[PDB]
Amino acid sequence: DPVQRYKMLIPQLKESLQTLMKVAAQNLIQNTNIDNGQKSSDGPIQRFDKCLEEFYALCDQLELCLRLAHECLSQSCDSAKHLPYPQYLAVIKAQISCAKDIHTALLDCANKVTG
Amino acid sequence: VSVNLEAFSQAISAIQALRSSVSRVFDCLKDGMRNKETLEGREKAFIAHFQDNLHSVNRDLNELERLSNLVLYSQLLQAYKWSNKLQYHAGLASGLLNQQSLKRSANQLVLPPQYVDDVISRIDRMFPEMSIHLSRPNGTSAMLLVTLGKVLKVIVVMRSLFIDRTIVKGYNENVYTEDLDIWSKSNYQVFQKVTDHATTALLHYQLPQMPDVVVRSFMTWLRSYIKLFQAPCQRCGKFLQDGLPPTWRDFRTLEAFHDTCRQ
Amino acid sequence: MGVTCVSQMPVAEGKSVQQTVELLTRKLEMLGAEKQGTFCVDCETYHTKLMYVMHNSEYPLSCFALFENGPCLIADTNFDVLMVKLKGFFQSAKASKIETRGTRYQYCDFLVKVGTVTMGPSARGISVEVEYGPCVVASDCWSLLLEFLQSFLGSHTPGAPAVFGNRHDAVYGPADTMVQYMELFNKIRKQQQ
Amino acid sequence: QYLCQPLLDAVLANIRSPVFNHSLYRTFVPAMTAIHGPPITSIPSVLQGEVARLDPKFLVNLDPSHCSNNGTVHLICKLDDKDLPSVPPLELSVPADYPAQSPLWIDRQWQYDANPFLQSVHRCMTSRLLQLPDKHSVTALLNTWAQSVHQACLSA
Amino acid sequence: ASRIEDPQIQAHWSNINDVYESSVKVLITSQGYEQICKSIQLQLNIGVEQIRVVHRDGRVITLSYQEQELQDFLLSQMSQHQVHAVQQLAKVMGWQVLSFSNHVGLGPIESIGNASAITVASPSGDYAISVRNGPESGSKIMVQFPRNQCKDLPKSDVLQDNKWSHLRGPFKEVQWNKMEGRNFVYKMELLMSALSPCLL
Amino acid sequence: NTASLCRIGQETVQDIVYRTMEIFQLLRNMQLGTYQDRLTKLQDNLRQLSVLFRKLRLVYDKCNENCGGMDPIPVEQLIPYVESEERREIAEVNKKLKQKNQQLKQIMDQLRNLIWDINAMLAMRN
Amino acid sequence: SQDQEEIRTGVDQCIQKFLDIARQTECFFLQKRLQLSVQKPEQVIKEDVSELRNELQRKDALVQKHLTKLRHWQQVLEDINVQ
Amino acid sequence: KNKLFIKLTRLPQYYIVVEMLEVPNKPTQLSYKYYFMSVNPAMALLLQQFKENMCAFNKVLAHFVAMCDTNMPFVGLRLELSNLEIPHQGVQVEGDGFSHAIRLLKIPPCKGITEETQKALDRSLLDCTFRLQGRNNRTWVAELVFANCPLNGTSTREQGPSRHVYLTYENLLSEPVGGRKVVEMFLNDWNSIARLYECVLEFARSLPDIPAHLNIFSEVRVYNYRKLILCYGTTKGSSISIQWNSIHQKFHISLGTVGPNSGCSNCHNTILHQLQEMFNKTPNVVQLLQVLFDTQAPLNAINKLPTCFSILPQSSTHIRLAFRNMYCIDIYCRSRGVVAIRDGAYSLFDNSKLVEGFYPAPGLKTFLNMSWAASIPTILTHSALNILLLPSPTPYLCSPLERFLG
Amino acid sequence: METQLQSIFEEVVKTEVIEEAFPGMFMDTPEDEKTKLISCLGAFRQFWGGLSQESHEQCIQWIVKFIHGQHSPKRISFLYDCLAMAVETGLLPPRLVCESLINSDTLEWERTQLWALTFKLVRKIIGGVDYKGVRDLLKVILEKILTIPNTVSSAVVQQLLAAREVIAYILERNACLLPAYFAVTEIRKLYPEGKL
Ligand SMILES: [Zn+2]
Repeated sequence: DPVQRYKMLIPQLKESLQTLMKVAAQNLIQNTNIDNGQKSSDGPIQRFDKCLEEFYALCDQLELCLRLAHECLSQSCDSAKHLPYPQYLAVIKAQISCAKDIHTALLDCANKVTG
Repeated sequence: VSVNLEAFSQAISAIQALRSSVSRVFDCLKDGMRNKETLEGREKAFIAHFQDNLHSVNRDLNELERLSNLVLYSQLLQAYKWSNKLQYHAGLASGLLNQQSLKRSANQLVLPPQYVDDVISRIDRMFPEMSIHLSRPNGTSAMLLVTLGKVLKVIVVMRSLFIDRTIVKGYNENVYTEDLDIWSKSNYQVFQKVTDHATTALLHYQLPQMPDVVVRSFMTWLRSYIKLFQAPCQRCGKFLQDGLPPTWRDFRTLEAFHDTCRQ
Repeated sequence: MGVTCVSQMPVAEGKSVQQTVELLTRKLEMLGAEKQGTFCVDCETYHTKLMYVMHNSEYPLSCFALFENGPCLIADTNFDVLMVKLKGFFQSAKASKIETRGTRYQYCDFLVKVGTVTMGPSARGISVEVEYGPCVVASDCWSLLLEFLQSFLGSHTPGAPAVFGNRHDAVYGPADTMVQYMELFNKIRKQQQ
Repeated sequence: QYLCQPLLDAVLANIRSPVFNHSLYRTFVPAMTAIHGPPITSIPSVLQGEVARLDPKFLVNLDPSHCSNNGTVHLICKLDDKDLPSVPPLELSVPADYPAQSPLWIDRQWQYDANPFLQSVHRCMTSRLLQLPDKHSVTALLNTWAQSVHQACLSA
Repeated sequence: ASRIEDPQIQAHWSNINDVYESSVKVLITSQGYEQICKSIQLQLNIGVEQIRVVHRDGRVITLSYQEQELQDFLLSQMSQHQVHAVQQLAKVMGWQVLSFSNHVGLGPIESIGNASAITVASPSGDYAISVRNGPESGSKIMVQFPRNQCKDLPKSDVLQDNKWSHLRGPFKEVQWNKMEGRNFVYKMELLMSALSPCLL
Repeated sequence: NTASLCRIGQETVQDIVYRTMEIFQLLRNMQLGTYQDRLTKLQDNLRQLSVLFRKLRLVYDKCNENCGGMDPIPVEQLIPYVESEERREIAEVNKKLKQKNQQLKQIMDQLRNLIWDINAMLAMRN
Repeated sequence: SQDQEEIRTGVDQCIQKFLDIARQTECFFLQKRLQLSVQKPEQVIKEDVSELRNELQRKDALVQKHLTKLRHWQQVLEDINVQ
Repeated sequence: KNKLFIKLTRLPQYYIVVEMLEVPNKPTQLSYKYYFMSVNPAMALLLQQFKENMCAFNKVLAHFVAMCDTNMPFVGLRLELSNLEIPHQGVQVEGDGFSHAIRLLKIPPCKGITEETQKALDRSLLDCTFRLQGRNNRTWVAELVFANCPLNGTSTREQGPSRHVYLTYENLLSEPVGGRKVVEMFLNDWNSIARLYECVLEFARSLPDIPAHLNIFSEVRVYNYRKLILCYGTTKGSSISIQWNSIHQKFHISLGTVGPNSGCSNCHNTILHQLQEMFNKTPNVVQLLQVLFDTQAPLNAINKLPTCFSILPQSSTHIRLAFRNMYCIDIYCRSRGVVAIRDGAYSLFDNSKLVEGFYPAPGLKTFLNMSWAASIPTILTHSALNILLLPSPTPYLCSPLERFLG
Repeated sequence: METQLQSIFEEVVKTEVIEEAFPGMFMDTPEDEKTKLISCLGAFRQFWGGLSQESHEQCIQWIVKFIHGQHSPKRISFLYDCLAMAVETGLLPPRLVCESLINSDTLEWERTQLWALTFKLVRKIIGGVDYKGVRDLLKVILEKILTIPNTVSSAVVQQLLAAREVIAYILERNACLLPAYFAVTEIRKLYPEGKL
């Protein structure tokens, strides 16, 4: 699903870049002509601003999908790294808490000795 | 798997690069040409910068397409993150601080044989290619026969949990297998040079207090002599200088060098 | 047992059989190589299938009997005496004996031997063997033998031998050197011209 | 090339238009500033260094006797060491643009003559200048002068 | 060990020997700085007719039964350990090494052993030290005082600015005799502390 | 007196960095009985480290407040360039230690000879 | 307090600063030692006296331990060798 | 025919030839002649006699061998310096007798650097002494000594106007000691030093006129001529580092936390890429200090959210937050301590929903925390942002904002 | 043939590479100026006596472009001493040397040491030219002096003034290198009436 979505958006991102480049070229040519001798048709034109925001929207959607997948994969690998299941989670949280007590003790002592 | 994690992390940067590169193309165009002191120079500078910006957008888009192919409860995650952080931080700190030690003097052995046996067994557990045979023919001083593939047969002479003498021999050669041939030569010049380099490594790997990491590093450096007669010299490129294979491996850098070609 | 390679080097041009060895051996001496004695390899044949018995001088007491693809027996010299005693019972063949006699040159742990398979009374050809006593492992010590050969042999350097055959951690054997010698000998006997 | 080309074509059309920026500016100002938001929140030095980094044997100074403070620098330096102080001036004319036109020593044979040691030092130092590589430096001339004096001390 | 006392000497004979072989472990440290001054160590192999030396830098030397050869070799090794001591001390006191040559070729042609060479700079810029020890002529140390500090250097009119008056200049020599401490390393750190920033 | 207090201050500042290095190594080896031992070791290290701070501070105060009469000469004016009963006690102690060192050298020579003779015999017996 | 590059550069900076200031305090101590040795050549002599006496005491203790071990092994060997 | 060929292993292709000759008057003595040979089927190139001023050491032989081994590596470096049009003095004996050094006079000025900065650099480079050290004699060190340092640091670097930087180069085992890569890397480091001197000169010129908040907010700490470590924060805890990577030809900033009061990170690691690009487009450090001072306060609040909430880093001062995937919100930081929040998924143009969609219904919650009218922004104080984002118990310790979206 | 002269003159003034490492330890005084000049003059005499008349001048153009291609002024003055003794001994006709020296386009006034040494050598060797050659040399020297600006640097003025002594030597009436009417005819052809 996260890999699948990344695949789905990539063709769209290429399409959005193509339109944004083409629309920019049409707008610049019309603006130069208006200034220049050439008088160009009013036409549909299509606004450059709308395309540039669309490209940014697709970029955010892709980054959000990848960031979630990376966070989910990192959490899974860490979970694997660390008889009944309730006692299992109990001893894990107990180890986690005793490490935190050691942390707090070292911190408070090293901060009370000086500074 | 870890390879998937890296591909996702690389991809996240590639999306950020594509967005930044597209913004750069438009942002630079808005500023437009600059005076540049010359007509030719100003035209060239604008074209060169625009083309570099346009190419960067293409390169960044291509990477994203290629990267697609490759790929009470919160406190627990907080503890996991802090454990990883402390591990990395303390590792880096210990490395940086033991690399540069300000200790200048000491003034301001007896060891259990079973402890040495346990250390040797732990070292033999790793490095599956190497096989170490413990034996005590003469006193508590241990003598280790270390077989490295069909390549080497090293004779380490422990006096304690300490390395004192090493004489490597060939695989086809006879260590006499019995009362151990401590005093002999390999009859081949290459293995004699390897004995010299092993004594040099012993004199190099000398930790003051801890007697285990020294043996660990010695065994790791010996294990590098498994690509002998196979990996050429990293200075001259050939296999043979005066009919010798490269018999030297840099400490801190397990590479290959003829001893005439130094470190 | 140290990895070895044997190849035949053609005399070329109008260089006489002996003239070429004289030159090749001087080229080996020009490697800083020092002579370490003399080597004689004398082989006899039997038309039984086909039997081969060869004995390198490097090995003082062994006599090797090789049965083509079949196993090689490394036996003591009394083996030749048993062979002679059987002789009336045994087949004999007709003057197929082949010998290569040449100087041995040592270059820092590599022994190079260049010799002229003199057939019977008339020399024809040349056999080069480079052996590495330190290299117990074989089939991947090929890079070494190849580099050393390109150093002195240059052209006509062999692209390995099949005695290495299938990639394996199997140690090189005195039997393997003898099989190389047997293929080389079959080629001199039949190269003709 | 791919996917960008018309933009490239467009700007390659419209260079050398004087109004050019206006047009770019107009069509690219609002969207960007809407999306990203508001905008942003005497003597050359090489000779001086060469002098500062000499060996304390030499005591180089300027030359106000002939050309002074003009550009190329004439120098009478010295020889002060355990060696010999024969003819300390060795007038050296370092031309402008120092990393070229290697400086030339203005010869003065009037003082180096009427004395065997001085004739020998002159001969050997001249030969040493002949063997010196092209584009030599001032330190090179000073060192070859010193070593030529030393050769005259030992060879004689 | 009895005659030469300045740097150090040590020997740890092996436990098991043979009838045609033996081995020692020679170390040349300093009197006070044992930790940092651990750059030169030897492992002699006393054969039936030859003594084989394996240095820590990967150098194997076959000596003779002639005592003079071994004595000269050990003297040269002590001379080299003397400069290695200064190097390891500069590494610890944070002094920046400017140059280090194990076998220098500039100077007087020396005895049995080739001379050594080191030059370090003070952490706070201006000051710097240089050391040249050899088997025959050794302990030639000279400090590099900064300019505008000696007040005896002849000034020049070409120097018209005060920025050039900060470079390390007159190269004054120091007498290693009539000094404090009891070891080359003791005297070297006392000299380093003397050329340190006065935090008293 | 003061010259020895200065050496004490030197050894304290040379040892505090080693103590911090040992503390770093202990925090590194602490991966998640043995936890109690690691904790009490870290606490003892911290206490001894604070004691070392106090010692170096007090010796600093001592050497700073001492400032004996003989210090008018600033640094760099002391390095020598080119251009009673205490000595008798020193000589007596030197002669004593020389005699003791000669005796200890004789003892070491005898021990080395003994070890070499035992090793040679036990090697040739085989 | 209450990825890899951050901790990397942080430990670099703090460790290098700690090393520099430690080497500076060592330099200050060495300067004080040099001054006290050059201008008060009597406390250093007392230090040498104390060090030599401590060395002599350590040597005496070592030789005593060696003599005890030697007497033990002498008795052990005298016990054996018998028939 | 009685000669010895002593090859130099460190510097190859150089061979000393020591020939022995019989002396006529003494039938029990020998004479030695030393020649310097060189090789390119070995082909000799040039040959030159060199024979001018216990008995088995032959002192002059070892002396000549050591002299050759020490001097010959400098010849290749001199040739390489001459081949790249770098004016350099010849190999000179240093003042401490024994040595060799190649003191450069002028460097090739630069590429891509303004003329006035080139002048400021060329008038500050006092010496560029190169020296050789290291085992096997293949390490080079160049000591550059600059004068008139623009700005000092908190460390003990406020001494006399002479800053000494040591640049070390160790070529590979092959590619002999005298080669092109050493001087190439040296020129690359010089170019990076110049491109950094640009920014340090700009900052030194802008130091007298400061908006008077960044002066107390930020402080310079070290200046090693290849790195700029500025430190900012209320307690001077956070640190930013400026450096020019010649491999990528772009400025590389590295952020860290050095100070005994801070969070778990520099708190700016979520905007590192946009800050990289920002400094790459316009190399000005005062703008960096300003944007950091403006964006630190909202970042301290937006970093403590539970990680549900996802932080999408958009362009600078435009950090995006998204509860789950359905909801979104835009953070527009501005000067004078104000943040404008938006509806998120809403579009700044024709009223259509984005790919995420799911228009956030309430909207007016942001108004009380002071139809489609969530799309227009709503400014705050950074203190109302602290209240809106720091987890308070409920009027489990959740935020106000996540209670709203929940 | 120009390859032959190339090998000759390049082998004259080669520089030693391996010197300045182990300085002055090589057992050999490099040929001082006199022996080097005699050897150079001998080798060039071999090539010159071998050479044909029609080929007499293109080699001289190569010699002067090789001298003007140099950079060290000691090298230039050594080869100019070689050319001076090659003219003085009678080997070279003393008109081709002067013409190819001045008409060489590398001789510009910015090469001030080359300017000074060149016009010093022409002052040495101009006394043997016949008078028509002295007239053409006068014309080309005046046209060379005419390219200097109105203002030049204050250090280069004395080395620039070396052409003035050649001009003063030609227009000197007691030396009588040429009839003075020819001199004023060339001058008034170059500075007509009304021109300073
Ligand atoms: Zn090699």
